[PDB]
Amino acid sequence: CLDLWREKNDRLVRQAKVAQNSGLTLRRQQLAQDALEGLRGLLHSLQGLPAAVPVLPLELTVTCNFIILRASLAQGFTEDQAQDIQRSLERVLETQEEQGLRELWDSVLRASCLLPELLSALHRLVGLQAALWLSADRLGDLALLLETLNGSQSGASKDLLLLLKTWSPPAEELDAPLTLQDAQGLKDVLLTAFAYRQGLQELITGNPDKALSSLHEAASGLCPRPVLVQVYTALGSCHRKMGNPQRALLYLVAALKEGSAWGPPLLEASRLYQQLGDTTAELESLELLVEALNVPAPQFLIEVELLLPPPDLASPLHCGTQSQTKHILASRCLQTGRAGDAAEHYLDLLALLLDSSEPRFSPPPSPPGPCMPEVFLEAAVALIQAGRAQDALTLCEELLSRTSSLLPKMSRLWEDELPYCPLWVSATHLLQGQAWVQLGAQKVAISEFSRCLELLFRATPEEKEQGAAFNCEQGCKSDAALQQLRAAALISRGLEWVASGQDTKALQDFLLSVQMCPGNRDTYFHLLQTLKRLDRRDEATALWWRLEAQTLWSLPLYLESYLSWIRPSDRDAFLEE
Amino acid sequence: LLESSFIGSALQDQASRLGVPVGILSAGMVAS
Amino acid sequence: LDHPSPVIPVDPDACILPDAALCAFTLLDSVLVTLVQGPARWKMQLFEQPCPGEDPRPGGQIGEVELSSYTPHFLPVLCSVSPSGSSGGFTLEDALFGLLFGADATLLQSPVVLCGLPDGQLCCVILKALVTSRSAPGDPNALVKILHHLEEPVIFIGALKTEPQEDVHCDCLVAFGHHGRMLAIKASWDESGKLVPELREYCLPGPVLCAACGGGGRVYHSTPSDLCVVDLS
Ligand SMILES: [Zn+2]
Repeated sequence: CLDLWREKNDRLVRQAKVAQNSGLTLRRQQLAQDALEGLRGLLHSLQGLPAAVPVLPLELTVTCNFIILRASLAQGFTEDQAQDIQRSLERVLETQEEQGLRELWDSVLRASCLLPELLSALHRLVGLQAALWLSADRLGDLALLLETLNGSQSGASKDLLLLLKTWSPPAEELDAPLTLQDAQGLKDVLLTAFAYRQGLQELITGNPDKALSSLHEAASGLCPRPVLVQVYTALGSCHRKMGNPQRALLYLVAALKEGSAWGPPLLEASRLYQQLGDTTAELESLELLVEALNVPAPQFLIEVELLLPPPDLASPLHCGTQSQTKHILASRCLQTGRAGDAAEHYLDLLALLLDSSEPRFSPPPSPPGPCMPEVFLEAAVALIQAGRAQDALTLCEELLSRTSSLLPKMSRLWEDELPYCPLWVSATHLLQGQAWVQLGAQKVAISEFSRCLELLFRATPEEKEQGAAFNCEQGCKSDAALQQLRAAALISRGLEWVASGQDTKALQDFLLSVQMCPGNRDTYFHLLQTLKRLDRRDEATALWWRLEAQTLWSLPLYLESYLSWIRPSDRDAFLEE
Repeated sequence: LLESSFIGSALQDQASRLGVPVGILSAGMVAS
Repeated sequence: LDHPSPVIPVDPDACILPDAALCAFTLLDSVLVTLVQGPARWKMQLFEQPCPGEDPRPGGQIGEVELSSYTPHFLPVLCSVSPSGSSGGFTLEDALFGLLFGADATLLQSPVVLCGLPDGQLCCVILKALVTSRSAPGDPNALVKILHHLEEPVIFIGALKTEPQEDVHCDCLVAFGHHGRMLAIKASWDESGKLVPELREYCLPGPVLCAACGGGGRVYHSTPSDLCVVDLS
């Protein structure tokens, strides 16, 4: 009957291997889950017995072949494979000689040191369970297990690399029942995977010195081209952080050549040329990347990809979609002063997002990145730096067309803090206005500045009494972002008052803005220019001494770029007079 | 150079471009 | 449906994404959404569904999340909810959509997917913000969100024409608990000169066992006793 069970195990391993080597995306996983059911049913048939010693190394071969084909298809381990390991281990214990896997392993390895000839299958089981613990971030007890396997006198070796290398596979896997993967093949995977993981952690935590060791070790041995790519990129990151640019570039070129997916490298290229200040090249690389991300197989085997973590935001391997980047290009294009280029880029962003009913979902910039309306604002602040002001008004029309419902009906205006107005509506009027100043029409400017100042002051944006929907965490609630929208609106309006020649009104809004935000300095410049025109001496000096008494946190972009836009060049020149 | 196997391949790249035997470029760069 | 005893066995020919641990799934236009079983975290996956008349394929998985708040007889449930202008689902009116989902979903005119789960948490995810990759892993905390906790499991979500005075610009949102804490929602725009949400937990009878929606605010439900109705008009 073990003849017949081994005939089945052998059969289903050959079926799974046929499926791995050959086939197409469905018929692959169809045959694979047929084989998974076969190995499930055989496991249940063998677990029906009160285990024999000669039934044990077939049952453990089947347990290993079941966990392999489970985790290769799920593309992820779980705790049911740990319980399966527990079942097999307790089954090894109840033949000859309980609590949990760690001490169960301890006792099982003492039982294997009695030398039953199934150590070929025990070491394979250790490989799979270790893979479980590695994917589950269980690195402390893994050291303890492999420490118990090898000499306990190697106890001081906490580092897994050396310990895993010493951990030998016990056989060349002599004519026993078939396996899908051998313990040495799993050892290679363990090494590269753990080395990679430690390297990434060391990179993120600010030892891109110790990174290089682990990562070169990741290269030397089993390293699939896809990992080769990401490792080198890590290397680019490390050298880039140290200061050493040319070694970094070297690895990056290699990353490019070897890779079919060279998004991640050029982001690194961008951060590199940005670290130096090679702005032109920065933009050129990003420009390529975006076209790059325009463009786009699972083995029934444990590959390394499985065991690597899907990356974080701190990683140098985090590479968004076209949309998330093209926003980066436009941001980086806008903070230099290539308003023209910037404009176009923002329009292309916005074309994608909004036209997109038919194609693939191209998505918004992600919510540690900016909210969908902060982004129509950055689009408009570019369209102003350009001087495309009749585009900068199809923007501020587009926005408040869609978002009518969301707005306050503003009948507190009639009934003359409490009712709620999200910063981006109060802005939208602020840049709807600047548009009219570039079209030169004092009236309808001083309209929109005044309406922006009503939806700052007869409304509060910090009303999370009802978290009523999805909402702007960061950009549109900062007290800094509020006092810096206010100072700005009063500036934009106080200069219209100087242009219509009502310089008392202008003085009042400028005096208010210094009361609002004493760390903008543009406010003090405009106020002091008005005072130096009319009545300098005592007033001006009183504010001089205040500036010298006085002597960026998180203001969003569209707004800093707007502040940057209006501010005059000849500002400190005025403040040392 | 002022920052191993990489650097050898870099000199190979320069040699493939300029049509000089790599030894001369290596020596000249080292001496400079 | 043409498909050239009157019994027909399926061929595994026809199987697509034998994901196998997927419990629940919807459809929007030519997008497909599944909500798949794992360990403690269930996850939303979201696939392309080929618009041309081809071999009926998945395509590549665009998106995945993990419904992190959910840590498990009763399925969970998914609803398709489009905003006005933009389908086997439920088109709301702008007032509401803007009230519930926020300016993002509003602006992008993004269709939104409402998950009722056995805990009785009642969660919505915006589909536009659900595109990810292996470099780009969908963060649930921020991407998926949580309306209203019926303390019992969910049975049926829907949406109604209140005030009727095929594409109805519906006005109201309906949940059902199992034991029958029904939960309906609307816009007020009242008393602060502001849009504010209108919340009711009713308590119908019984065990509620299933529930549909008909012409003009009339919710056709069942208890084990009888087939009963509520009007919200
Ligand atoms: Zn925002």
